[PDB]
Amino acid sequence: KFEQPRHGSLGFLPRKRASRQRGKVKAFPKDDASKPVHLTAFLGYKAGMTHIVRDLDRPGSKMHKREILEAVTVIETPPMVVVGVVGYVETPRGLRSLTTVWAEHLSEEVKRRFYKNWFKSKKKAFTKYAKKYAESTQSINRELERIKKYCSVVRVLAHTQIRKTPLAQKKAHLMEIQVNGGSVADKVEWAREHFEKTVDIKSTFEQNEMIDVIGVTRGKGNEGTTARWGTKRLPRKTHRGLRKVACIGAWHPANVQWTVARAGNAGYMHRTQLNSKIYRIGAGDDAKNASTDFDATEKRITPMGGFVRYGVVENDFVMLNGATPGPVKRVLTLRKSLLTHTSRKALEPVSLKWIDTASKFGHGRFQTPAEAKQFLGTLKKDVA
Amino acid sequence: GAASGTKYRMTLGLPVQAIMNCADNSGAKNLYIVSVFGTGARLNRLPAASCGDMVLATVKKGKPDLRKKIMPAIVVRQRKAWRRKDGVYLYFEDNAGVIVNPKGEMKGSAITGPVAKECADLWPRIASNAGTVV
Amino acid sequence: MKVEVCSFSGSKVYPGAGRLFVRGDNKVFRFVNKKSESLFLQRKNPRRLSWTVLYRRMHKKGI
RNA sequence: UUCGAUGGUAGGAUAGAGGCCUACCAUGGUUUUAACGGGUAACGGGGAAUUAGGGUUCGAUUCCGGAGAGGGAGCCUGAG
RNA sequence: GUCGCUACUACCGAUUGAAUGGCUUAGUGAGGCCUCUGGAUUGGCAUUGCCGAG
RNA sequence: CAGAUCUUGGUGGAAGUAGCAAAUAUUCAAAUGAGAACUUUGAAGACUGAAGUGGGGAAAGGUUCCAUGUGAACAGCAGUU
RNA sequence: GAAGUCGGCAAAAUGGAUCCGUAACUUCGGGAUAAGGAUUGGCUCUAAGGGUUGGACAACCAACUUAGAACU
RNA sequence: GUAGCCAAAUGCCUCGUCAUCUAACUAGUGACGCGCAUGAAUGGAUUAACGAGAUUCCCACUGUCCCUAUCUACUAUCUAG
RNA sequence: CCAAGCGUUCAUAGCGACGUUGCUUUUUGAUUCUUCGAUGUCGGCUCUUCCUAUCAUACCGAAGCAGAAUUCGGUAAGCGUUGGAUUGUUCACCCACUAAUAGGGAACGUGAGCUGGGUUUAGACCGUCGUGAGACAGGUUAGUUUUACCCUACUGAUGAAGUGUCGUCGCAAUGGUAAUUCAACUUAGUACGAGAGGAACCGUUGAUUCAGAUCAUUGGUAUUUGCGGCUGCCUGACAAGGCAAUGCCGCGGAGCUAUCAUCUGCCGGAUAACGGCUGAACGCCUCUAAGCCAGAAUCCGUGCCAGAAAGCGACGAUUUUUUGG
RNA sequence: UGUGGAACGGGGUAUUGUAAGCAGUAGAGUAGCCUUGUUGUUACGAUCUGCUGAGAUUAAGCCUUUGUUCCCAAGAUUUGU
Repeated sequence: KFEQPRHGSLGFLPRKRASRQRGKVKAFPKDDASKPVHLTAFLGYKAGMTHIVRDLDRPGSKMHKREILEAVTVIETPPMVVVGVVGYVETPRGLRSLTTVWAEHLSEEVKRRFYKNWFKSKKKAFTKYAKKYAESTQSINRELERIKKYCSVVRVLAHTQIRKTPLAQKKAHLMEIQVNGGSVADKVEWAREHFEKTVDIKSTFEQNEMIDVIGVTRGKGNEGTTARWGTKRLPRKTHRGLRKVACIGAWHPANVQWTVARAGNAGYMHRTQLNSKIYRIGAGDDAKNASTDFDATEKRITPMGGFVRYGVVENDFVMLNGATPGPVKRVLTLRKSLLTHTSRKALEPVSLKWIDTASKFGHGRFQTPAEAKQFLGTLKKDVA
Repeated sequence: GAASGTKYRMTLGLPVQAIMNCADNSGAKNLYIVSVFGTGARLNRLPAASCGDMVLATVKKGKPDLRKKIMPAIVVRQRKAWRRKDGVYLYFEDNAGVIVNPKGEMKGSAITGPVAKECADLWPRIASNAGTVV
Repeated sequence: MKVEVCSFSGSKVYPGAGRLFVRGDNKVFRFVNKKSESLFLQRKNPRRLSWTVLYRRMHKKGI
């Protein structure tokens, strides 16, 4: 007796390590042939977290027309490079890839993806493909026409520009992004003109848009049932430990059931968090990335001393509200929402009033080096 | 329940068996929290209250007439810090409450010490007898 | 968007920084961090602690 | 009798004497002739009532003295 | 005298008894006074810092 | 003889598994040696802290005492000790 | 702040010394360190409490305590 | 069954009746006694002090708990034997 | 099931005797078929799953102005069913909250999971009985809770290739799945209603429980032995250090972590009860016989988690003038 | 052998709280020495003040670096339609 809800959710099983790291899109948004051709996904890198202050526009709320403080996550999103197109035909056994067409020239970043030791390799990855592309230019057109004639789903191959990111990893992340819009012919044509071309973050997503964040969570290693499933700690008198489940099963069935909490892996799992609102899409070529209409100080989106364990964000970035799966510097997937949003919270425009740029390496109290200079005056090493 | 509308979530700091001070001139010196109104069902979880809650309490030290009986009370101060919606963490120097009726009208007439803003908005009768707010 | 001043160290307090303590004598104190709050609870004197702006103002540090 | 209760020395403060206060030195001072404590439904006296004498009761109240301006505490002006 | 029966008084009285006023216990402590600083301004010195009131 | 929780002897799976975690703590260089984490020397860092991990005895043991050599068995790792 | 648990199990809290103060009950011996309070460092001083010894005294040598004060 | 004593470590009925504490106790204590089946050196009653005896309550205090979290050393792990 | 009846008045609104037909039994009892070369034995804690004989939540029907309240009534077990004083207890009774504090099974679920409060017969006291040793439709006190390193199950972690090799990007058969409830306000003083009174669809703002993440802020943690402070001893003194099994104290970045902090948590089809349409049978009527809609928190899907290690697809390069191909 | 890596150094960001040394009579005061001072020298003295927002640490899971010095142009195994 004394009923209580079960510990944990059976939908997130098995609690094993994810087989991937990038984070894949399990379902792209439903295609519409009326809206123009556009992308449905993007890749970025989690630079860190900060907090903002903004006026809450929500009639009927207690804090209506009053400032609120909210935590946000910054994801660096430099433009991605489209290097290929993949067509999928709708078979009675699912979606099947028919053929893949690549660009004539591929960068070193994307070419590193096909190798474990690129430096020791002979750098022969698309040499014959480029030769076929330059020989007479009929096979590429034939394959593109095949994708146009057949196939119902078109996905472009795009890779991140990790070179202009402070990450030590030189290998770029490659991903298939489904192309939604009118007609397969326009999708293939759009891919063809975008070969060896960069797609920016603001062309894919816009301000106040609700998106989904897909990524692998922070690794936690092995963990007991107390922290893996949130079970009750056993009394202090418990012999042979107290951080376990007292009863893991009953007689008949003479087996341990799959619904009983057990110790094991507790982290590094694939997740997709829904309904993340875009608070700001900032560019990498302006000095007012973190400046608002109520704070005219020319400052960029970077804490004092740089982002902790990440560096300096000099590219385009997003300011999704709340938290996102995965640790800092992990690659995250941004996907268009599969649902329709009509609530006040979803449709409320966001106008930031202040963005914190103080150091996250401690109890920072200065937003900018100029503010630190004015407050502290002259120091011993400062004057001499 | 049904004080002036809705109150934002606040950090609970006054569970059952907590003895807080009495911040009115009803004649009671402390309030011993017996139960908290609005508490749901959860195994082993002790009901707890924040500022502006509508706990039931008994008088442990005070007038014998006020002792040995249950009475509604509203929590006005708590030691545990809670976060406002504007990202401000605040707390008081003591845990204090005031004896009220089920409708929320204070049995006393004057409130000594500051009163939390959330309690003031929720219960207008408390705000009238209160002095400074926050 | 206002910026407060710490009641102990005198440092500028941006929103979402430190804590707020309201005393029984209806006085409001804003502490920039736990160090300032702990020293206040320990009854340390800001005019005595060398790193506080009140000490610097009293002693005319920096001219 | 500590954080001054008894006396001595010195000093400070007071308009002035003074354990009024301060530092030191001795343990002293009152008391069954009632010290100390408690109640007073106690401001005190000239005086009033009863009237053999002796006594008993009262005095908030036209005069004298004391304290007070809800309760203590502190101070300026001013000879006060 | 006993029990039976009625109104009333006082004591003890568990309830670790409560509450009004005084005597203390430890901390905190407004305000005036004295005292150390303190220096908006004035103040004899185009001229300068010195007595300073403050 | 197939049994008797049979007798004696030998040998298995468990298995290169449980385990070899009380008593704070070792490090550098040199010598010997085929071989050095355990031998010796020097240096450094520590502990027992006089009711001691010090110096002696009673009972008990019986050569374990000393010198010179050995490293087959033991010193649950090693060994030049 | 015991709401845990059969049960304050375990842990925490108290703790030395000096100065105040200490109830019911009692076999008058105790209870009692009842309970309940305050102080404690460093430095510089002050006062008092004892030994032999050169012509009312006396320059040493050889000594440890107690109490108090200022400053920090 | 006298003096005493009691739902007592002794009462089945029983969670006896009344009072007290708690917001609430079948607990505890204080009273009552047709006491199944208390009782006077098979000792009755009371008793200061004492008790690593048993029971109830209060203050201080605290991860016992709300509700768990963090840190250190030795294991568990891997390796050589 | 039958209906004598009660139900100002109507046999079944609803109760409903006497009988009768059944289901269950966690009440002990009955027998002795298994176990005495050995199945650890109550309660409590923890944890998972299953049933409906449904307490609440969802949608319906029955009467009466409405609004409450009743049949919980018809489907429905998807999702919840609490905190305390007491009982060792099962049960049961009180204090409150809550939408509700519903009932059971799983060797009367769960001791190589815990505890040992019950039993716990060794020590000891009492009551009754016995001459006695000793006995109990009894009370009380103190009394060792062993072992997994084996197989399987479960939780996590590697892993060979004949079907070319090594990589990149993928599909998804299958298995699992998740959200839940409440308050206030606008509807609205509106429908209704002689009167007082008084809803509902929807929408908005919040909140409870649960689930998955994260560390911007706040709190906690200290071997950052990072900085500073303190005691005893030691290095002749200062300085700088060491020991005191982490010497102690204050702060303390980074990390971890908190329903002590923050973020997020959909809609499509098919239905159950039930309500209708065209419509016969049974020349009419009637949801049903054929057929068509509507319709529950129901079922299955979208989405979410894993990815068959013997399911599959597309793409890339193929031991270099030595050798292999 | 490359927008290569490493070890240091610098800068930034953070933690603590003002380093050692010198000087000052600031210092509660205490003893000697002198022409005898409204700054008398000298000796001891918890502490205080100024150089000093100083000093120390700062990746070990912080950021940055056109600074300095080195290093890598190797070895072994497997794999064929």
